[PDB]
Amino acid sequence: MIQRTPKIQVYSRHPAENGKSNFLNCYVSGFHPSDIEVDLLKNGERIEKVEHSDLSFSKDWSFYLLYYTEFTPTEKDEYACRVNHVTLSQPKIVKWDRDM
Amino acid sequence: PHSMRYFETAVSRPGLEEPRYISVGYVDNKEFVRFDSDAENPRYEPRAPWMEQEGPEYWERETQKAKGQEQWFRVSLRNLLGYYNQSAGGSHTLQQMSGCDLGSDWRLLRGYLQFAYEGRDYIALNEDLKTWTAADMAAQITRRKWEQSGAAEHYKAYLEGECVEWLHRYLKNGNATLLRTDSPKAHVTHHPRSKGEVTLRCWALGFYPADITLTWQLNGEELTQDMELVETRPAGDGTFQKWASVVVPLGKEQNYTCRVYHEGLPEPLTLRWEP
Amino acid sequence: KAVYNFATM
Repeated sequence: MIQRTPKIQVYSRHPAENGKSNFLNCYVSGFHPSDIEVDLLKNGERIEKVEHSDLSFSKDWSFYLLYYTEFTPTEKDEYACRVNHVTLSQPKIVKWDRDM
Repeated sequence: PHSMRYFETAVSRPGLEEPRYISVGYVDNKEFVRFDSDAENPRYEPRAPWMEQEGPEYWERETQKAKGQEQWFRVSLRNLLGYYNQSAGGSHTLQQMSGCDLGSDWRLLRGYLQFAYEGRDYIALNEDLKTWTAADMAAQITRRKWEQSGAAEHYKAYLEGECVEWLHRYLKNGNATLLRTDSPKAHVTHHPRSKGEVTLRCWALGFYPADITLTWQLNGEELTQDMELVETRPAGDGTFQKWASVVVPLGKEQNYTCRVYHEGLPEPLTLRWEP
Repeated sequence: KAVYNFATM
């Protein structure tokens, strides 16, 4: 078959402002097939209240999804998105960066 | 230029010999309906507010087609397994794209009807809408049967008729602003990168639809080398974000300008970095 | 309105 690896971005819905509640996003897309496992992390532990968009596919047939959760940025708290697919051997943890 | 599309997916499960079947209909790239078999109670549903007014007789009709397709995908999914010689014991994916593009004269530009299996193009109806293009030694089998059975004529009908006509209804009753465009709100953050250097990052936010262009300039000369960027991303409220960045020597940031291009902008934006 | 497929594969 022709499988494809998730592209992954991790980001806030608005500009991080330390101490204002916001939403943490991890957008995964360009993958195939559709089974995927996505978590958001605070300091390397899973966050439980994570929701996502319904499944979709782009014109090139590949799939995209958004996962998200409410959070509050602080200067030193560390956030990340972990991801598993049949294209990956190890889960891909991408860290969240304010400036990006 | 307007357009309609129904994006269908079915994924075959091991054991529980119903595949999950999902269908989503777009009008001018906007999700307006959906059917998801895995849902507790399956039914095409409205997915933008302007669809609610279609009576009940529309949703039943629509919903029966779905259960129809579910089956065709159930069976086609088997058929394929035989062609490729794969295991009843592993998950397989088949998708379909169909619909019409209209031009701003509301004339029919093109109709599409193609399929993918396992993420690879399998068979597509050509622009003539009487013939097929087939990749695999296997998808030629599907081709012959289709040529023999007169498959094309059927799809041509849908394409040049219902898909045109209904896309108009959805586009007059969808007068109720499918017009929505939220313009970008842009700004330039500043991020010291190395000794003697900084990154300027132009952000476009709270925009819809998702097409947008970003560029950076140095005294009129667009930048192409040294432009980093990202793929456009959903903010999660229905709108999109993107940014683009360049690296720039300390103290010269004010004579680099960022331009943002989006429909629903009155003019193209121009901005530079400033606290 | 969605298409409904004809012959299977």
